[PDB]
Parts: sequence; C-alpha cells; structure tokens
Amino acid sequence: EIVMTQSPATLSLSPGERATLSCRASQSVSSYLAWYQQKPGQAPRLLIYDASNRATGIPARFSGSGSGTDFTLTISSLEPEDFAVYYCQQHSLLPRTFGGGTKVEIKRADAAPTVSIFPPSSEQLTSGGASVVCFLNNFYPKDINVKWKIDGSERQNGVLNSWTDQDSKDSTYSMSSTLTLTKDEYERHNSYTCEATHKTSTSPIVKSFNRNEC
Amino acid sequence: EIVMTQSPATLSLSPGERATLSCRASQSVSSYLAWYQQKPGQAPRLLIYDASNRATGIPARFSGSGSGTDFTLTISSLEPEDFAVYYCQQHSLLPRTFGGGTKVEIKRADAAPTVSIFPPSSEQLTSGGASVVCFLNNFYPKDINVKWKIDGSERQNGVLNSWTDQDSKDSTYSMSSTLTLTKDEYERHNSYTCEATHKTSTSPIVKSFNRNEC
Amino acid sequence: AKSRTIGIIGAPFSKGQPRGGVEEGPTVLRKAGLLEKLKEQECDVKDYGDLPFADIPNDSPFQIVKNPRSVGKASEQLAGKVAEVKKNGRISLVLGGDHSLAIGSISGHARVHPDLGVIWVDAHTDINTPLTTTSGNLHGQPVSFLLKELKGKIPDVPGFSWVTPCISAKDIVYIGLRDVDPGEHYILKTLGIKYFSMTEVDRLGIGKVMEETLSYLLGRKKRPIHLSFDVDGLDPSFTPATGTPVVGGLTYREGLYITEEIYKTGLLSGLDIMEVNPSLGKTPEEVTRTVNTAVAITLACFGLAREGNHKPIDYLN
Amino acid sequence: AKSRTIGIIGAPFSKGQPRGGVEEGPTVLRKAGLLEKLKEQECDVKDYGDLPFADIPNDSPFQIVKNPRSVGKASEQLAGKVAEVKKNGRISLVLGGDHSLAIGSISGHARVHPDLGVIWVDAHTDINTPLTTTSGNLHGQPVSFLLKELKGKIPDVPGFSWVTPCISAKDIVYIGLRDVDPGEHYILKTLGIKYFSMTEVDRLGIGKVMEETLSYLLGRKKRPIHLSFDVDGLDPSFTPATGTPVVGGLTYREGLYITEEIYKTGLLSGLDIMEVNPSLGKTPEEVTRTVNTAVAITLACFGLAREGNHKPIDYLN
Amino acid sequence: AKSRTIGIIGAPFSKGQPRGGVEEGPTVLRKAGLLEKLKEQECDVKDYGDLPFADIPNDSPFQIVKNPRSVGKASEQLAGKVAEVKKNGRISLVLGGDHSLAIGSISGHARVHPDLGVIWVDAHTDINTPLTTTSGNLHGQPVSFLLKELKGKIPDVPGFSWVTPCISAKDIVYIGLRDVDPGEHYILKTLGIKYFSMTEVDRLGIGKVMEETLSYLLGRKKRPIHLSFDVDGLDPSFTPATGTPVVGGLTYREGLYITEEIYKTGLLSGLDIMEVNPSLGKTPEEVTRTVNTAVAITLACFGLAREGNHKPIDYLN
Ligand SMILES: [Mn+2]
Ligand SMILES: [Mn+2]
Ligand SMILES: [Mn+2]
Repeated sequence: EIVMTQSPATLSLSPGERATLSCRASQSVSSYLAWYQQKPGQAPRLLIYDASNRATGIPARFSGSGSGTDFTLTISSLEPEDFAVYYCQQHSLLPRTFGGGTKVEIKRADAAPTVSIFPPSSEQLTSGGASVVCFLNNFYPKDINVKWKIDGSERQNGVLNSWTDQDSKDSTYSMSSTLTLTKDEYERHNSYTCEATHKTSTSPIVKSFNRNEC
Repeated sequence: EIVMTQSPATLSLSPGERATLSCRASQSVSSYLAWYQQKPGQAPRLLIYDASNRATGIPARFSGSGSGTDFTLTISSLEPEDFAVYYCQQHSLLPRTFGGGTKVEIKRADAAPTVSIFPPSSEQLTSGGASVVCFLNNFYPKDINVKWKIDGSERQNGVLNSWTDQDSKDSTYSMSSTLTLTKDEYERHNSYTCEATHKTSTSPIVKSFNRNEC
Repeated sequence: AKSRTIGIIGAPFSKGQPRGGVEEGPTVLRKAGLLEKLKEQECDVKDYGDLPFADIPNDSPFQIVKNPRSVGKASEQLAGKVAEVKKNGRISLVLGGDHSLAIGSISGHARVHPDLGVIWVDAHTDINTPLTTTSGNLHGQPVSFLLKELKGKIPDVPGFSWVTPCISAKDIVYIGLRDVDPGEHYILKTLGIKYFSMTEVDRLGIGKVMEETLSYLLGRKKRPIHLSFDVDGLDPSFTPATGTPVVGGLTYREGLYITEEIYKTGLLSGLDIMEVNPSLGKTPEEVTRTVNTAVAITLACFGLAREGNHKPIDYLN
Repeated sequence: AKSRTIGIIGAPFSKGQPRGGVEEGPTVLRKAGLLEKLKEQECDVKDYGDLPFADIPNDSPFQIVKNPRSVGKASEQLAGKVAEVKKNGRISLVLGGDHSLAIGSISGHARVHPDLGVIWVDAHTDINTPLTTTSGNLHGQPVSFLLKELKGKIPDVPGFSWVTPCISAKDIVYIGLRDVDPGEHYILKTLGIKYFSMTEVDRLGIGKVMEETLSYLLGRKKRPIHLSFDVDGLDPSFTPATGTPVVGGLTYREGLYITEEIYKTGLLSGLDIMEVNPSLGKTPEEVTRTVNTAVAITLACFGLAREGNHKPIDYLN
Repeated sequence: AKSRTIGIIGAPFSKGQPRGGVEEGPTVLRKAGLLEKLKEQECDVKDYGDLPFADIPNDSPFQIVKNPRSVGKASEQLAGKVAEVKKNGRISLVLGGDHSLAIGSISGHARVHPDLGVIWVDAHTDINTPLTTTSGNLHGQPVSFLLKELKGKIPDVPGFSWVTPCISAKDIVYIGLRDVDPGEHYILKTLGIKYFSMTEVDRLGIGKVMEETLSYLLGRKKRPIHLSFDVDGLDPSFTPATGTPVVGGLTYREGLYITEEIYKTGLLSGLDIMEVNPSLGKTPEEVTRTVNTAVAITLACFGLAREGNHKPIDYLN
C-alpha cells in the first residue's frame, strides 16, 4: 500500500508566479504517476500524464517532473481558474494509492471574521428543540475554533463546525458553530456565549446573549 | 523524518509461543536499528542491538532480523515478565525517529466489566461541585465507550476516560468515566445514566440512578 | 554431466512490459528455492548474481516504442552475461523479468552457438515491429530484432545498435500461441516459420507436437536448443500471476512435458523463464501456484524428469 | 464469406429443464458482447431478435413428461425461425435456453438441408423417451424426437404433432458423454450410433477423435454440419454455472478445439449454445468464467481460430 | 584529450561509516549537475551507472571491525569496475559514499598502473588496522589494506580475501591531516610516509606544499597520480555536511588549488570524492555549500582551472 505523501498540504498563492507542488512515494514509482485537478464537486481531470508531457487539452503551464521517488507539479502561469484540490496518484504498484490533498486557495490580505450568536425560535420552542448557533463570516484564512458555554461552562455533542470553499469575489471563508440542545436545557440558562478565535483576532472574539434578552 | 511504522499496534499473546513483531521503514535503514522493552514508568532497556545479535544481559529468546526495510522482533519463549510497550527505533538517518507502540498484553478469556454509576457527595455539595462518575471494573479487552445523559440527553466536556495497565493477577482492565458538573446542574436533574459498551456486553450496559434516590 | 550444469542469471527488469512488479521475478523464484530444488539431482549450480539495471532517466520514447533505451541496454548487458555463462560451458538459466530480455538471451547464446534453435513457448508470438505494433511495449518485440530475414526493415530504435539478428526464420518453433495481433501473424506466415499453436497442439497431441518439433529442429542435424519459455503460455488456471493472462493455454502437465522432451534430447543449451509477476495474483495462493509451476517447469527442463532422476550407485544397500 | 455469416437467434426458454433461470441465457451472452466479439473478423452478423415464448397456463403434464406443450410450441416456433435464417443463407446461431429447443433447431436446419449431421457435444446423450425416462424433463429428450429409426415408438405427446424425425442414427456423433441413464445407452448401442465419449476422447486424443468424427460424417460425402453444443459438456472447473454439472468434462482447450475443427472443414451450417445459466454460479466469478467460456466457444465456431484470423490486405503498411 | 576524459562511477555505499545517509552521495552530486558542469570544457563524459550494493544480512562483526563483508564485497566490485574504466583509458571519477570504497578504488587503479601515487587529502590518515583501531569502522581503514609494508600483519577479515596491498609507503602523500588517533601516526612515522599536514601546509604555504608533493611523487619519475579526496579535509565552514567534521581544515581556495596542481601535471589518472553526506547539514544551505564545493573541486580536478579553460578556435569572430 505505498503511501503517497503530498508535502504541500494546503496552498494559498496569488494569481501570479510558480506554484511548485511536491508528492513523495514510499518506494520507487519511477515516472509512473499523474496529476489531477479536482474542482469541488467535479471531475478530477488529468493534468500531467506520466510524470511529465502534459496531456491532451492542457493549457500551457502545467509542466512537472519526477523519476522516481519525490515528484513535482509546477503551476508556472498560475491562472486563477486553477484553484482546486490537487492530487498526485501513484500507479504502477497495486493497490494504486493516492495523495492526500493539495487545496490551492487564493492568497489575499487576511480578513477578520464577523461573529455573532443566535438563539432558538419560539417556532422551534413550539416544536420542542434548542439550536443555538453562532455564525462566522468573511474571514481569511480558514482556521477558527469556536467555544460554547452553559452560562460559563463549556459545551459539546451538539457543536458542529462546517466550512465552505473560498469565495469567488471577496475570497473569504465560512463557519457556523452548529450546536443543538433541548428546550429544557434552553430554558434553564440565559447567558449563551460564542468565543471565536481567528489569526486576525488578537483577542478571542466573544459574542453572547441572554435568553429572554432578544 | 523517516516514519517508523510498527505493524502490530497492540499485542495480546499468552505465556507461550513466538510473538514475532513488525517494524517498517519509509527508507532503507539497512540493519541500523534496535528494539526496546519499555515497562510502564521504567527504563526502556535495549533488547536487540543492530537488527540482530542480542546485547549484553539479554536472556535467551530475543532474536530478530531485518536488513533493510521491514524488520522483525521475535519473542520465541514468551516469558510473561516481558509484557511491555515495545519500540523499534531507526537510527542511521537524522532525526532518528521511533516506532509507534507495541503494547504486549496478556491473552486471556474475555472478562465482562462490572459497571455502576456514582453521585456527588453532600460534602461535595457543601463545596458546590458536581462529579458524577461511573466506575468500570475487571474487563478484557480494553475497549469500552461510556455515554452519559442529562436525564436522557447526552453529556461531554466533563467526561474523562482513564485506563490502567493490565492487572498482575487476574489480568483485567480499567475505566472511570470521570465526569464533572456543577451543583446547579446537579440539582436540576435526577435520572443520571451510565451506558457501558464492551465486547462481552452484547447489550450496552446501562446503569442509572435518580438524584435523591440513594 | 553435460546437461544439468546450470548458470543462473537473475534479471529483475520491467521496462519492456507496462505492469510494474515483474522485477520481483528472480527474488520470488529464488525464495521458492529453485537453487536447492535443483541440487538433489546432479545440478552443477553456480549463481552469477543479479544483473544491475541502471535507470536512464531521459529514456525518451520512440513513435510508438516506449522505454526503448533501458530495454536495449539491459539486453546488451544480458547478451554479454549470457555469452559469459555459455563460455563457462553451462546451460544459461536466465530468468526475469520480461521477454524484452530474451533479445540478449538469444543473442549471447548465438555468440557461442550461431546455429541454435528457439522454442518460443508463449501465448503470443512477440514478433511485433517498432513500426507496426500498436503498443510499443518491448515485452512483445524480441523476436523481430533477432531474425535475419527481417533485416533492413527494423528501425534503428536507440539502445539496439548492438543488435545483430542472429537466428533464421526456419530455425524457430512457436508452441502454444493463443492470441496474436495481425502484424505478427503476417510475419509468421510470410517467413514460413514452423509453429504449433494450441490448434496444432490439440491436433497432433502434445507428444506428436514435440515429436514433430524435434523432427523440425533436430531432424536435420543435432544443434543446441534454446527453450525460451513464457509462463502465460500455460493456462491461467495454473499461472494467473502473470503479466498478460490469456485463457486457453497449455495444461501444466504439457508444459512440464515440453521441458522434458527438450531434456531427453540431451541438447538443452539455454533457458528463459519470463513474465513471472507475484504482484498480480489476486490471492497469494494464486502467486503460490504460479511460482511453484514455474519452479517445477525449470526443474523438468534440467532433468527433474517425472519418470525419475538418480545417482548411479546401488540403493539396495 | 460462406462461413462466418451469422444469424443470431436468442431463445430464452426454460420449461424443458427444471432449474428456472436459463431464460437469462441470451441476455447474458449478448451483454458479454458476443455480437461485437464476432465483428472483428468478417462476421456478417444479423440479429433477428429474441423469440416470444407464450405461456400456456394449462400445460397439463403427460404421464412422466411435464411442461410438454410449451416445449413443443417453442420448438415449432424455433423450427420456423431456423428455417427462415437458413433460407437467409446464414449459419444459424441459436442460443438459449435448454436442449428442448434443439428439436426445432435441428428440424428447421433439416428443412433446408435434409442430409446434415449432428455433433451433439454434451455430458449426456439427451435421448430419453417420453415412456422410458424417469424425469420427464424435455431438456433431455430432443434427440429421441429426431431420429427416423425411432418412429412408430415415440408417443404423441402434445405439442409435438409437427415433429418429423429428420436425421439418421448413423448421421449423429456424440462427443464428450459422461453420464448416461440406461435407456439412452440401449438406444445408443442398438442404433449403432457412432460416439466418442470421454473414454474414446482420451483414447484417441481429442484430435484423432475429431479426425475420426469428420471421417465418419464427412468421410463419405461433404454435407452440412450442425454442432449442437452443451456447456456442461466441458468440465465444471470452467463452466460451473450450468444446469446439470457433471465432473469429468472436456477441457476448455478441447472444447475450443472441437469448434475449430468444425470451422476448418468450412462446412459449419448450424450452431446451438444451450444450458447457459447465470443463476446457478455460486459466485459471479463462476458465472463470468462460464459465460466467457461459452462466448469464446461461439467465437471459435465461426472462425475466431486460435491460430489467427485476418483481413486480406498487407499489414506492413 | 588525454586528461579530462572521464568515467563516472557512482557508488552509494555506507556500511564502512556509521552515519547512514552518505548513500545519497552520487544522487546529490549528479542532481547538482556534475556531468553537465564538466561538459563545457572538453570532458569526454561517460556515465557507467551506479554500482549495485547487495545486502549481506548476516554480515556478522569481527572483534572490533563491524560490517566487514559488505565493505569487502563493495570494494571488490569497485576494484573490478575501476579496472574496467581504466582499461577504457579514462580517468576514474569514483564518487560515493565513504573511504571504505577507496580500497578497490586504489586497487583497480593499480591493476592497470602498479606504480601510481596516492594523494590522500583527508582530515584523517584513515590507516587504522583491524586490530589496533577502537572503532572498527571501515571508513577509516582503507590505507592499511593497501600498503605492501603492512603485509603479514593485517588480519584475514572476511570480504578482504581479494585484497592485495598494491602501493608503497614511500608512494603516498597525505595532505591536510588534522585529527589522528595514535595507531595511525605510529604507522605514519615508522613507514617513513611523506606527509604535509596543516602544520606543514601552513609552513611552506599551500603552493610550496604542492610543489614538494609533486617533487616527491613526480620528481623521481613521471607516473599516474590518484587523488583520493575527502570532503571533510576542507574546513567545515565550507563543508559542514560531512560525516566526521573536524575544524581547522583547508580553505576552499586551497582545496581547489591542490586539484589544479594535480591537473597541471597532466597526469591525473584517478579521482575519489568521498564522505559527501546531505543528511547531516543542519540547514539545506549547509548542504548546498558542501555539494557546490565538492562539485567545483571535481571540476578543478579535470581542468576546470580557475585561470580559464578554452576550445582552440579564434573567439574574435
Ligand atoms: Mn505472454
Ligand atoms: Mn448436458
Ligand atoms: Mn576524514
């Protein structure tokens, strides 16, 4: 099961210069592997066929090299349509393993998240649930951890974090701190807190509300 | 950073036959690595010096081989004093990485956990805390997940699981579901539940209590 | 004796064939104990080590032929080593690998005995040209480099400058062909090559086939015989762990038989065991059957006959 | 040409045999691409569609014979369709199904050529009578309706009014028999039918067997040959996905061989592929081996010879 | 011409030295483009590929000497390959690796020219014996196997049966010694070996040192010179990515100078670049300085002189 290791896990480079990527083998694949262009929810189309040589509908800038253990994927003329999770994939040993993921983001000026926290509705309370979700918005780069608290004492098993891709226009990111509780647990407490933490956030961004305040 | 991978992660073999273990390299270490005997809280003493040849105070049964990618640690005359977390360790590349862990347990007949659940004291309630812990006891093998519920709705961020080694005499295992709450959260609810789940447990072992029942 | 005097040449080379993994060819045949299974009967076994196969990094392709120069360098190296072990007076046991190596395996054998014969037991003829193949894989073009009747028509594909075609079209017998692409069969019919495919194998019976094969090669004159043997030429019920399995091959019985007729002439002078691939068995049991098959084939080549093998002393003592 | 000019007749019928599931006979053989695997060599392939098999709801049994009228209606319909495709000048590729259909498959073939021969390659003779069987299953009584030497002795079982026995007992050769119930072998010995069972197959060799079979049928006079071929006649190591598997059948090699001798007479004029059943393979791999076997059998009937097949242009160009 | 006619032998071997990682010796020197940086001036460059180093699994230790048989087999193989490339009339560029290989690198060079000289530019003498070392590491015992004045005193350590001591104690000059264990300096003083350590290097000046070195070797008679060159003999400010760095080595200027004096005799006949280790640079910049150093050393050996190199045509045109 030769493990193929992609040394750039993530990548964020502006429309511009070379975006040389790395993929390593645990054996000698020896010029027998390829490169792919998995756009989100699409066909992971071939970039480079046999460690080189640029297959059949490739634009201009997708040279690469190898032969035979640690290979290269050069994106010289970056062309911002190419922002996709890239994959090397060894071939000439069974079973035919893949790389890990080479998310090519957009490099831009680090955006700060706009963070606030939101209750369950009375329409929800007539159904009998509690879903207190904080909503994080327009930041760069991806990494935020959000903590919850039962009036000061932390929460899990409802808490879910889910991120989109990078935006087309302002090129930002995404998270809801999707948390679900019960109506009984809702009514026993007021001060519900959302503690964001981004690289732009020097202090951890806390936004809160009491129950029966809004 | 050549990663050394130990293919037997855990091991449970009776006092008896061969206990051949495996350690693989991401490159050619080429007969340049060793084998260790880390007893819990002790000195991880050398077993086998250079992929073979049995160093200087080794008893009788600790042959091994290699040269040069995927190596062997044979424990032929098992000798039940030898129940320790074992480590291969590559040497002749910098930096000098290690294996993962080769916990050599005792193989015995699968023991069922004795499971029940325990409240906070009034001496605790005069201090103002809540610590509802379930106590799991004398089982084999190690793996149990224990769920908690707020009268039927699950719990985390207090819940802690902690296991000992295997016992000397009956050779069993260990867990407390160490959970901590607040006195206020304690007084708002009664039916506190502990749901064990072991391989011997065909049904998930639920033990419960109401507050002000005991 | 004269026969069962063996020089083993392991040749872990792959770049003629696309399915990488045949370079664990000599490793698995040696760890199945081919050496020691020779050593019961009077086998003068001398291992000459494996050949180093250097990696040309810019082995740039031809029009269709791909990885040419690595194949040509490997077969030139093997031609020197086969000429070396035939100057040692032994029978060249050259096992790989793939049929790309059989270029130098027949070439260096012809460097000592220029008037040999080739029994190319294979599912395929492997006589595509660099121009009129559609693969360009050199595990199926060794025979086209070797026939003198094809000279002036083979391109100067790089790595093959040393290649002198050395055998005649009337001096080669295919046995067990079962899947031929059209270029190879036009060559087969125009040169007048004698061949016994699985049609003619079943027609005469495998024994009358080996009878007429020895009547074709040795019926004119006694001469050295070079059994170059593919392991996909047998049926994939016995060897599924090969590169190109085609159903309908020889039974394992008859493969052993063809080797035993070549032994009982006493004229075995060169042996090839190619296309063994442990990486393509779907179970290791498939690999185990395949490798035990190829080992016992090699045994019955050098006179591990199924009738018996002996040492000439009284055993009632 | 004259040969490899094919009319395909799929006939998904089951009620001669008890194990329901053989009605996915033509479906699996077509989805294995028998049509396109013919079309490489010069196969004039014309699919005539599947035959509709109506369901007689009150197909009331005979004494022992059960589902008689559906079998008789199916074989009468197939006799009309076989006579149609033989008036088209093609070679009738009639594949089902079960041997119950071979009544009309030999009958409509005799409606054009009354002096043909039948090579009934099967594990069984399938010549039980309606009176002296113990099954009453019409997947084993087609041959008893067809021999003129059995007339005045076959009952008027319903559905079989149209049945004229059309072939002579000296004009049929069984090849590969291996399990016969006693009534069929008394018929076999009293009529003086020539047959080569697996005894005689192993005795002469499969090639001398096909040699004497063609010497028996065609040695007197050139005449059309109707290979009606069961797929349990091969060994169940190759076709376990059949209705009645009996161990000890022909090797897959020899099955392909029998078809290739019938091709190289140039006198193939009718072909039956019966008893294919994808529902009885214990794994789908068993079904895959069985169907690829029967497909390549049908290929080697119409001249996908293992020696090679070509189109007559120069390929060095 | 006579000089700058190069046979490159890459030898990725490590088991003489303990710090594993020097087997990426020829890989990094080739990917730094030593071949193409030769090819500007008139360098007849012929790469002969890397040597295969088989792994003896039970390479059991001696008393102190450890991994002996792998070293002896590697140096015997290299002795054959050096004798091969010296029969090719080229200058043997043998780069590894470690000084264990210099046994066969001087041995096969003496197989063609038995009266050569050795300029062993190294921080250490590397002339420990198997008996009177305290390491037993064969990256520091090549010279003790090679001197005829040490015969009858070297043990029969396994792998070294082929070893004939081939050079005289008065036919070797150490240049740049700076850390010697006591056994090696008793050998150095008792044999009367001429040597210029960093004391004598600074005393005469590096130019008067190379003047007297060529006056010692070539002042008697013109004879082939075998510069065997360690890369720790330079100061670790320039090559910190070596196996045994000792501070106080030659400046990079003077290392290039020693190579250029060996060139301007026109008598360079064998070259060793050992102990290059990319795995021990604390930064890759350290590795980059080390490898560019060793590359330009090898350039100034074959006549990439710092004065200039030319092709003899007018360039005002
Ligand atoms: Mn083949
Ligand atoms: Mn049958
Ligand atoms: Mn040194």
